[PDB]
Amino acid sequence: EVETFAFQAEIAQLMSLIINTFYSNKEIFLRELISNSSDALDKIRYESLTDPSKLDSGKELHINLIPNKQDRTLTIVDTGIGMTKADLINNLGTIAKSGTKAFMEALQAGADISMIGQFGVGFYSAYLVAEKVTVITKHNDDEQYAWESSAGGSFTVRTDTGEPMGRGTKVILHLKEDQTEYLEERRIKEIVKKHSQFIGYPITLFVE
Ligand SMILES: Cc1c2c(n3c1CCN(Cc1ccco1)c1cc(C(N)=O)c(Cl)cc1-3)CC(C)(C)CC2=O
Repeated sequence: EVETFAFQAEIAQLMSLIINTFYSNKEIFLRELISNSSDALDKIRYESLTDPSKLDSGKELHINLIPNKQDRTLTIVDTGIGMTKADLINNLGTIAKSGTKAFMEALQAGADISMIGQFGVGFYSAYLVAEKVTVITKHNDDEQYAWESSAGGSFTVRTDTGEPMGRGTKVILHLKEDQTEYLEERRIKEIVKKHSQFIGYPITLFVE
């Protein structure tokens, strides 16, 4: 069963702004994805200190960057804490609503799109380069879910039947036709070196 949900007006407004505003410094999407992955890894690492059984779903704490030219997709995989069904549908929406208002107020005041991360809505920068974003996630206390949106005011949530992840999050970016540069090995390496060189987890860039 595939469940369809409407984004709250502010999120839909944020998504429309990211997709249609003229902004050339699109590369910042990768640092935002890597930062969310890093925070998710920090959370599971901290929780494992008081409860070691939280690592039974996987001991390895890492980030994988997987480009695919045939499918025109860039996948960001982490072995972080993951997200529950409540996180995907309710919990993060509330946070993102206030985050959007403050960000859109800051943009009106002269701030730029690269500052999106400071408002906790950095995830939505994925729409600078992607026409569709798929989020496969597995949290210890819940099942494996697939969140998906091509914007247009709606998102879907379904129980994932694909390859079991153990624990973590997979962000599949179905890239826009003119954004294929983010599939090039030399381009990804350059972005990682410039914006994410001090991330405290191994970042493995897969080759084709
Ligand atoms: C905000 C936001 C949002 C999403 N993420 C965030 C930022 C915080 N966070 C997790 C969190 C904090 C508290 C509870 O859960 C995320 C972690 C990851 C990750 N790599 O583990 C990823 Cl891909 C996206 C998100 C994803 C969404 C599809 C649910 C939409 C959204 O609105």
